Amino acid sequence: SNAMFCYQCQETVGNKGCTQVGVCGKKPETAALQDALIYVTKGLGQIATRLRAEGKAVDHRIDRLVTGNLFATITNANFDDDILAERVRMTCAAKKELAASLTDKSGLSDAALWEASEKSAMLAKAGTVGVMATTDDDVRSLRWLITFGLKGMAAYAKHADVLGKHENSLDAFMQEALAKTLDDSLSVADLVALTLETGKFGVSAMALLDAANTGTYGHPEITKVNIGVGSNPGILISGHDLRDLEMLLKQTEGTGVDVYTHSEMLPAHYYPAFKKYAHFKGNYGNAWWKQKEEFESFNGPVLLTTNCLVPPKDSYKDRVYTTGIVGFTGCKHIPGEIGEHKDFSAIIAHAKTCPAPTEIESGEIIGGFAHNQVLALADKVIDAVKSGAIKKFVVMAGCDGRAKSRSYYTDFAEGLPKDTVILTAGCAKYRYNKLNLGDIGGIPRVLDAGQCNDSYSLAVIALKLKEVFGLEDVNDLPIVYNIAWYEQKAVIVLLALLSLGVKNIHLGPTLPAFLSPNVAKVLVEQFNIGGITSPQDDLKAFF
Ligand code: SF4
Repeated sequence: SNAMFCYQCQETVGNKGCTQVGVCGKKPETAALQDALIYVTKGLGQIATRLRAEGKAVDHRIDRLVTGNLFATITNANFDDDILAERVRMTCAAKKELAASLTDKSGLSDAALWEASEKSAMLAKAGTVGVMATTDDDVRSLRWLITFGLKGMAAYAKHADVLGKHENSLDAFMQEALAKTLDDSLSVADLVALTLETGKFGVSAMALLDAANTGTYGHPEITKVNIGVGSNPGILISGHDLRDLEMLLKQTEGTGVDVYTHSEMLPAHYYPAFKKYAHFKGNYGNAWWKQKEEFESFNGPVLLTTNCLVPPKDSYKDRVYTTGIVGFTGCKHIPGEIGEHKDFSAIIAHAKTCPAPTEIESGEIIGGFAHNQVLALADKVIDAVKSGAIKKFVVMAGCDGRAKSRSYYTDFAEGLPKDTVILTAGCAKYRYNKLNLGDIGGIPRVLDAGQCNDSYSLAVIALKLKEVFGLEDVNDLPIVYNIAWYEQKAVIVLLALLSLGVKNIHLGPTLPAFLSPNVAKVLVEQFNIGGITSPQDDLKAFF
């Protein structure tokens, strides 16, 4: 008997499932608490959906509980059992109160009705409500594909909410879709439909977050980002939340403490508002998975605004600070998941007692090619395609990870002919954004649109090109998709692209373990999804 079962990320054991301990470090009781939390969140979703159908209000506090719950269970987000158990209690309390408001309680699921306050009872329940609770391979596969897409959607929705933007249709959809994943009456056809609908609301969530980010901090613009370091004490901010950065920059003004970004905070440099803080230094290091080395050499405190946090080495654990829904037992936490004032005074004081960062590399990288910036360059991009200067774009967006096989993405990028342009977003970029790939007529051969959510900009750009060229099908553009995935945000990006009609996506370095043979067949037959082989073979075959 397995102590746990989790298969939601690319690194799952054997591309089958983590059954003893997660490759990410997630322990079985942590995994169990997350399974219980997801179950009661789906129950809450049913109750909220039923209230809306009865014409009754559902407060936005409930929406926030749902998004925080989903995000807390995303890969590398929260390993803190005390926090996870308390989210289970809060969810049980909330859904019991909401159910009291229903006129008709008929048909409420066990997830809607079940509750526990004792951790032991949560762990026992978890054992019978995990992935394996669904017997049927295709229904199971689609339920979990949808659930994972919803987690990614919720993450993006939550960042938009932190910045003051929320849409009732989006929160209502997430809650309804969660509930549908426990409805045994839905057919495989119903669940394939729901998968595509999930992709559509993925686009909606990304659009909302794009509007929130750009509306608050300006549209990204071309930017040179220093990757070397200064000589002052610093704080390294990681994850994705731009509001946390704004507060940190404001509070470090005049202190003598510099602020550096890491992994998915790199794109903050591209926003005009952040360029007005003189102590906002560069981007330090590479993608999340190198952090045991890079957080050590940074020397100063590190703030995780979201995933990915890897279980920290004892050498720097005392200077790791979590915030939002991030957690790790024994790491200091700065409270807040709604963009409210956060007091960074302790992290600033801590930074002053640490050495300045140890430099890993020097120079700069260029980015800021999000939708406004690229549409401003559209005529020139179009002219370069028409003249043959740009023969192909390769979308290499997505999420990086530890696997040795990901050398493929570096080698593929290096081996591309010099008449191609790489479009990127998300930490997948680190496999090739430190190479020297040049330019085509002044256009850099790597165009970084931003965070994984800024894959939205890549879709907007592709749709603009489709319009200008007068094409009937987006797939007739000279674009190859060679996307790397790791966790559930990458999953929603993939579903979003499928909902937009993008075919021929090459996904890697492996295909998700949660795709059953029949579900994978639908994706191949209707969307021509494929995987990777060697970089040299694919450099021939993909073109
Ligand atoms: S999040 Fe990934 S590595 Fe961690 S337990 Fe789940 S499948 Fe395994």
